[PDB]
Amino acid sequence: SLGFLGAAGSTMGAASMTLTVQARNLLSHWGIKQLQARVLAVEHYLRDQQLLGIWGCSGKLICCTNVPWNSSWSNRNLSEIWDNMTWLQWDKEISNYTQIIYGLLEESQNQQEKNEQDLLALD
Amino acid sequence: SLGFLGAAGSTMGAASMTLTVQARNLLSHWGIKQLQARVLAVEHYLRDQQLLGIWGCSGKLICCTNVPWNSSWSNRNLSEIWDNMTWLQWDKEISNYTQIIYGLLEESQNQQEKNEQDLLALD
Amino acid sequence: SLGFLGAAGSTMGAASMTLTVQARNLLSHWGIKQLQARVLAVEHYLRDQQLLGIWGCSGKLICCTNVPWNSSWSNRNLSEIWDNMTWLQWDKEISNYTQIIYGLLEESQNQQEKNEQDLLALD
Amino acid sequence: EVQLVETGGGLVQPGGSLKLSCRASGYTFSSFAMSWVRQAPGKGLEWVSLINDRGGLTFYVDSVKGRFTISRDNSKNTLSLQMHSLRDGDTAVYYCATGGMSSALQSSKYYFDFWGQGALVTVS
Amino acid sequence: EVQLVETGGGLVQPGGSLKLSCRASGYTFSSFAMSWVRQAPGKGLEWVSLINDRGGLTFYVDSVKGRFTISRDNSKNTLSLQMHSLRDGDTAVYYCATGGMSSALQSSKYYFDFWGQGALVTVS
Amino acid sequence: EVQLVETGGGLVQPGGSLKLSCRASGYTFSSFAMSWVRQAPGKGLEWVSLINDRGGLTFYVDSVKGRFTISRDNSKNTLSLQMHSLRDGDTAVYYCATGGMSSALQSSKYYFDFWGQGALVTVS
Amino acid sequence: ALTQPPSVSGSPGQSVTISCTGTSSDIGSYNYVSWYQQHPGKAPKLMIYDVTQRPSGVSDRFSGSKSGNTASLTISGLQADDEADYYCSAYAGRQTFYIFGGGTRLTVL
Amino acid sequence: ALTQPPSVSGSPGQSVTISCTGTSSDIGSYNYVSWYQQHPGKAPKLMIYDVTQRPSGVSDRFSGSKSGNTASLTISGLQADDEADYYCSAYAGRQTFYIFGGGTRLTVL
Amino acid sequence: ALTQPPSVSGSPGQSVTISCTGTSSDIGSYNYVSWYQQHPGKAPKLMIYDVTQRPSGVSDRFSGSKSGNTASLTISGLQADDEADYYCSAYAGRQTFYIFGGGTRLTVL
Ligand SMILES: *[C@@H]1O[C@H](CO)[C@@H](O[C@@H]2O[C@H](CO)[C@@H](O)[C@H](O)[C@H]2NC(C)=O)[C@H](O)[C@H]1NC(C)=O
Ligand SMILES: *[C@@H]1O[C@H](CO)[C@@H](O)[C@H](O)[C@H]1NC(C)=O
Ligand SMILES: *[C@@H]1O[C@H](CO)[C@@H](O)[C@H](O)[C@H]1NC(C)=O
Ligand SMILES: *[C@@H]1O[C@H](CO)[C@@H](O)[C@H](O)[C@H]1NC(C)=O
Ligand SMILES: *[C@@H]1O[C@H](CO)[C@@H](O)[C@H](O)[C@H]1NC(C)=O
Ligand SMILES: *[C@@H]1O[C@H](CO)[C@@H](O)[C@H](O)[C@H]1NC(C)=O
Ligand SMILES: *[C@@H]1O[C@H](CO)[C@@H](O)[C@H](O)[C@H]1NC(C)=O
Ligand SMILES: *[C@@H]1O[C@H](CO)[C@@H](O)[C@H](O)[C@H]1NC(C)=O
Ligand SMILES: *[C@@H]1O[C@H](CO)[C@@H](O)[C@H](O)[C@H]1NC(C)=O
Ligand SMILES: *[C@@H]1O[C@H](CO)[C@@H](O)[C@H](O)[C@H]1NC(C)=O
Repeated sequence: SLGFLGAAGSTMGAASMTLTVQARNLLSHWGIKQLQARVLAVEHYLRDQQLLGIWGCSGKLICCTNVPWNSSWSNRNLSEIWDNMTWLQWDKEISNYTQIIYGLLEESQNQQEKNEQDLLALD
Repeated sequence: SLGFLGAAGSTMGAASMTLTVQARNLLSHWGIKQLQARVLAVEHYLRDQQLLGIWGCSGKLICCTNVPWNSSWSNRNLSEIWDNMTWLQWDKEISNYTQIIYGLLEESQNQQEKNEQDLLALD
Repeated sequence: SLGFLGAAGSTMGAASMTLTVQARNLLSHWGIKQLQARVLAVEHYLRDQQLLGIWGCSGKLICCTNVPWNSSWSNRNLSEIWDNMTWLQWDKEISNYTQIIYGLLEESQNQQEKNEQDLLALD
Repeated sequence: EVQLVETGGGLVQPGGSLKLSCRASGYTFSSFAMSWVRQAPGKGLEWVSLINDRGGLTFYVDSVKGRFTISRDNSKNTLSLQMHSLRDGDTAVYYCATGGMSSALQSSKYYFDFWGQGALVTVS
Repeated sequence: EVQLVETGGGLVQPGGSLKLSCRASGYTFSSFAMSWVRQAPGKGLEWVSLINDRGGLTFYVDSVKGRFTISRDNSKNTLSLQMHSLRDGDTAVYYCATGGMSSALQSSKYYFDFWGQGALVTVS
Repeated sequence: EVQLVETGGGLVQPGGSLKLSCRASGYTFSSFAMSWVRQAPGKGLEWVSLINDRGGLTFYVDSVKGRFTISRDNSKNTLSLQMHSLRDGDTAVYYCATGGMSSALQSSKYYFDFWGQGALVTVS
Repeated sequence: ALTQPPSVSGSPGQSVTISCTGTSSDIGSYNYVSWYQQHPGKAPKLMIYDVTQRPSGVSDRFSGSKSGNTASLTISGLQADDEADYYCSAYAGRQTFYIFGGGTRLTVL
Repeated sequence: ALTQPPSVSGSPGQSVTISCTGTSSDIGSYNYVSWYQQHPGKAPKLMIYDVTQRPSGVSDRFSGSKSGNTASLTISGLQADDEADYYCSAYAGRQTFYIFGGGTRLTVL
Repeated sequence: ALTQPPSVSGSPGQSVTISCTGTSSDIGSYNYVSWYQQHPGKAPKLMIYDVTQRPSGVSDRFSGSKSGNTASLTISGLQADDEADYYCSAYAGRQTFYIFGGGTRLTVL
């Protein structure tokens, strides 16, 4: 509606409603440069989709997980984060903890997937 | 059973039993031409998989949504679509309306994701 | 914690807990050789992901199915398979039956999707 | 003309088991869902079980959910109901009918349009 | 100042239906969840229905799940409740209230923030 | 030799809480599921709770589902049960037992292999 | 779980009605009420389906309707041979599929 | 379906406590217990939320706590304007969203 | 939830049968019925698992079977040391994990 990055300056609670607009624009000798550009775009897309798969978020744009939020990563209240801040500011604020969060998300799915298997193994 | 496009002339119902036959054959200067052919095939595959993901149909070959069928797109009953008709004729009929349906599928999934997020946020 | 393929010599049970350790390592004129190698890496990844999709296992690393083990592919009990065998030995042991198993998995999903569709067609 | 013939059993002792069969002709068998409906000698009709056209899905009334199994063999045009642990409350005429469900790509039914003659099952 | 004004009717016969509505101002309508709470003339408060802010999710108390529909118009600022098959046991003052649910990205509530004065609905 | 020794408490007043702790030895603790089973002084055995080998999954009888918490510490090789809101009907000998579940890659059990000495828990 | 009158009657040529009452979860919510005609000693056959529709092979004397949670079958032009036990069949949902009422004995005077 | 006593009372300036007892699935599970003050002839007003919190616009006299399955409202010194029917409202999960108690008629002597 | 006789007896050296009757959702559907021997003053010992399979350490005198919804344990060669309370443990699915109803006092004459 607003455009490819039209919500980039909007608050997180507004920009989160345009996730399909950005998602649909991630896929689409001089031949070498053009092919490298296309292969790189594909590789980045697949890295993100694989990472979502590892976390159990495949096929979703808004994925709820079982990892608790640590107040040391960000001590802002939920209203302050979603009503008075943009995603660029948040991305900067949480940059130093992103890999920590990603590790926990992987661990969470690893435990959950085993737990699902055990629930399914009950007769 | 019938081959890659063996069901192409069969009715829409009969051809719905061969979706894996067609799906498994979508992935598989001379170097530049071969690379462009492979990259283009990959991009088409990924665009279709991304589009299914946006609709909430990731990982499925048959996916049922919450978008009602509008009689202005086609007013033929089920006995005229799933029998006595092939998928090629249907595609010829559902041409001018394909983008409308895709837009509705995207909006429906966006609402589904927001509703799931709110339901999962209830303690 | 053992790194990529670190569990290769461990038992199947222990190794099943390190799937994410190596899953991340499947995606990550002289330009053509490197570019073709990158495209092949993508094609192999996508063929495996498509195959998981056909089986209804998209987005999961440990996917349980409805296909029974027929005791002719391998007649070892779970104790020997999971506690006294590695994945390389298992892969060799049932290599000759993997195409049979994959075919059954495809057929199982084809029936399941129709059943889900029929269940979803009830009011 | 569509015909359904319930070539099944008769008298069983309490606690025993009895199987009913239903042969059908006059239509494509593997195209309609089928069900069993029972009528106690002095009562009205009661639905007992429903099976899809492909046979993969079965539904039962709670009173028989753990005792009756409904199955089909589409190569012989045969429907059958295997009843275990029959009790005096199960005495009834059991009618075979071609309906009660449709496989999503067909028009809705929920009709039970064609009926057989009915097998009489009694419990001593 | 938040103002919630019920404009619904007050008299219906048994077996009939009555639609209630609540107009609101003083706050952004689309930012809050809303509910209907009822009080029998001689009893305490009873929760009847809850709708989220968007309007896509509705919840009801078991006693009305098959009879009442809660909906809201976020273009204009109107909360509506359509009550079908009303019984004598449903005579009560029905209060319009703001709160009861937060949409995942908002702080938790699970309480009612604002109340209207309520419509009195008599059955018979 | 496999041993399970309960080190829990005795008499607690109604409405209070008591924690039980079972020390396990003679086997790899993390390889087996654990459970608590109780026997009233004059009755037979009653299953109370079951915990998986990793501790991620717990199951309870409905009569204690909202009152008892079962947990494990696989580094100390101990099993704990925290019983809240104790009732007079909970007076029993509580036995620590190994078995009751298999973690999908193990052969099936659905039986209890080892039993502890048993702690006597009473409610005034 | 449906309630039906034990019997109805009328003279040849007169119209008669048979009603069924259910709840909001069956007759009300689902427009899948069907009616059956069971002659004594014979298996029932379908007379009305989808509340108002009739199958091919029967006359137009039989018609139905629904209002609220009440289903109704009207038989106009009653014939001497229209003596039978009539039943409703309502679709109740995914947990409970079909509910039948008691039979209504239609006797032609 | 919460139980609280009727007719709690005291003199102006004295402290009173109004409490309600629920079960392990509601007050003892979720710490989302609110209290409402309903003067006869008026709609209920919110006084306490989230067990211990109060909205802006009311005095500091009204406060509360939770222990076990029992919630408790304290009013500090009574004033004539406190003569109202007080109610508990507890969150009780996804199937039963809210459970209310009966009213406590607070009498200021 | 299982029915088991309160006591059995028999001559020393002879066989005795102890049986539990359940329902289709427990003894019938699942072949996971086990038997326990509890001597007074001691914790129960496992005697039979998976209906017929004895654990190591138990002699061949204890053997079970099942038919329909009834499971039984036959104890041959009765010894003076076999006086104990015997119990069944049936698996009844993921909603109801174990049913320990019963308790048969075995008296060896
Ligand atoms: C950019 O910021 C402006 C404000 O500077 C936003 O416009 C309005 O901001 C006020 C702030 O109180 C809101 O109440 C209005 O609703 C906003 N207008 C609209 C039309 O929504 C503006 O929306 C912001 N732009 C983006 C893209 O988010
Ligand atoms: C948050 O991070 C700190 C880092 O010191 C850690 O100690 C704490 O346990 C973490 N809490 C959660 C809930 O992850
Ligand atoms: C969030 O934090 C800010 C910090 O200034 C504060 O003003 C605001 O009231 C807080 N909001 C909530 C809902 O706690
Ligand atoms: C991240 O770490 C660097 C270390 O130099 C620090 O300067 C920066 O402020 C940190 N960022 C955040 C968002 O905490
Ligand atoms: C082609 O049509 C005939 C009927 O004319 C049918 O029997 C046959 O199965 C159809 N072929 C395919 C591939 O569907
Ligand atoms: C169907 O399409 C027509 C196109 O003109 C539109 O006017 C109509 O509103 C649509 N109906 C629905 C139910 O979406
Ligand atoms: C579908 O439409 C065609 C139009 O000719 C009609 O003949 C056919 O009977 C209709 N089918 C159904 C099931 O209504
Ligand atoms: C689509 O639009 C074109 C406009 O020229 C028209 O000719 C064509 O018939 C339309 N297609 C359908 C399926 O209605
Ligand atoms: C290799 O074998 C030894 C045998 O004792 C075992 O302890 C060790 O864990 C194995 N290594 C791996 C990587 O599994
Ligand atoms: C598995 O089979 C082997 C023989 O191949 C046997 O020695 C072992 O005890 C069996 N284990 C189980 C748990 O049945």
